[PDB]
Amino acid sequence: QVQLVESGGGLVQPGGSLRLSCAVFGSTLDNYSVGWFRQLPGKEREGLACFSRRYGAPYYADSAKDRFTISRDNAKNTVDLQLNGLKPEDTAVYYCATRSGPYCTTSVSDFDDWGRGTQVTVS
Amino acid sequence: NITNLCPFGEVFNATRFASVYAWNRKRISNCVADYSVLYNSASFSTFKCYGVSPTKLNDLCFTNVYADSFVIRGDEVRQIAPGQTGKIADYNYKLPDDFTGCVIAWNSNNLDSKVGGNYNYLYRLFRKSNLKPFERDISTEIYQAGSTPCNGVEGFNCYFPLQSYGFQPTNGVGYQPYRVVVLSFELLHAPATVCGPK
Ligand SMILES: *[C@@H]1O[C@H](CO)[C@@H](O)[C@H](O)[C@H]1NC(C)=O
Repeated sequence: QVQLVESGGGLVQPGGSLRLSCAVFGSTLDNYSVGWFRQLPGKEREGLACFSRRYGAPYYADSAKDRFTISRDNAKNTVDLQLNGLKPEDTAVYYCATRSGPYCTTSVSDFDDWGRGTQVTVS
Repeated sequence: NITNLCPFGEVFNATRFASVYAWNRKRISNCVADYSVLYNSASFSTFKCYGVSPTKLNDLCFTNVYADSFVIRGDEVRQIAPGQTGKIADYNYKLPDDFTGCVIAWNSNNLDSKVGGNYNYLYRLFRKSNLKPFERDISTEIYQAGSTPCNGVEGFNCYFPLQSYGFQPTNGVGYQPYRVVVLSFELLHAPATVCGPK
């Protein structure tokens, strides 16, 4: 039932910022946590950041230091990932994922619902 | 069934531990945990539970267990509890008011302090706002303490936000390193995966 939609991907120029949003449809509970992952060409998925909806709490992985922000827009009701200084090396599939309860992690195997992923390509 | 022995050794006997601002978390699941054996596996200076009695843990089943670990100074262990305030609870690691779990700590002077000072363990000293519960902030943006904007450069009133503990062996115990492990016991409407021996 739960379906996840990523919004904001595609073709971007180096230097600008990227805003991806994650929209969650059909959740059976409101107490869940939203993770953002990327998958670079020829590598494993890696977690960037997670947001605990109950505690309103961002959780950053070591890899997301100083460029990524994760937040919630209570108007759009999305969990948003902002990447600030786009480089070509940022080119990847970005996914959002959910898990039940308020405990964030940035580990792939702790999440059970995924979006389809969205291609971000930096010019 | 679940049949693996919960891997507490992985977290309790890690030879390196995180700086508190960069606290680690491991989800534990799908395993059998013996919390009495754990308690008598070493000598903890602190073993304090919230929302559960320590004497019952082996009778309960949880959906998941999470283990957050890090090093702080002795005097700050009191800050790892719901409802506390101070530099650690405010800027580095914050428990929620509804926390359910155990806080476990022990004095790690023999391991974590170095003659003329271990400077590798850090804490966040300056921040524009207090953490939300279980927030993990690893940024290193220069903090503006005065009227003058920092432009990302250490300067007068512009401070690198992390300070090194510098643990030395001859410190008073207040100012000796403690290892900490916080075990959160989660219950969701879903099949239990972490049980006691019975
Ligand atoms: C590792 O931790 C376990 C408890 O989790 C303890 O029994 C064991 O003795 C520890 N390490 C050593 C040095 O054996």
